[PDB]
Amino acid sequence: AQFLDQLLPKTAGVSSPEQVLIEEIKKRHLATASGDCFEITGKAYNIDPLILKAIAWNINKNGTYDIGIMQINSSHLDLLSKFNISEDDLLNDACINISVAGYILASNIKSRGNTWDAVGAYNANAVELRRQYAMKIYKTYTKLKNNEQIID
Repeated sequence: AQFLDQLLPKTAGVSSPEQVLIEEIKKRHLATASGDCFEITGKAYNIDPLILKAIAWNINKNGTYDIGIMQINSSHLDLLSKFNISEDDLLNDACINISVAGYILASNIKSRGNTWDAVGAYNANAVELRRQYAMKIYKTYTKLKNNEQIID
């Protein structure tokens, strides 16, 4: 179909993003207390870890801003406070940041389908900016996948 309607590679999502986030944050608080995050998150939310990496390796127009390694949009902070995830946690713990990004993408997949449109929505006028963003991620993704196939 159109790009935004084609399927994300090796990515199914989960039926309940919220339930997974709760479990993931628990596991990461314990691991910090017990004294690769892209892989852990990709497996927990059934997202290809290279899509997460592609997002990592790439103030907004509407006045929101981006936070930490996965550039979590500030519009999520209010929802995240209900999970006891603060802005400071997103800034000082890359693994929590990535688990949250997984949650957001997974929500997008539940909402839009497991298509490039779900990745476009991660950033977000709207339709075209989603497309440009998804295309950026798609390009980095293919490079990361290509490289990975060679060295495996």
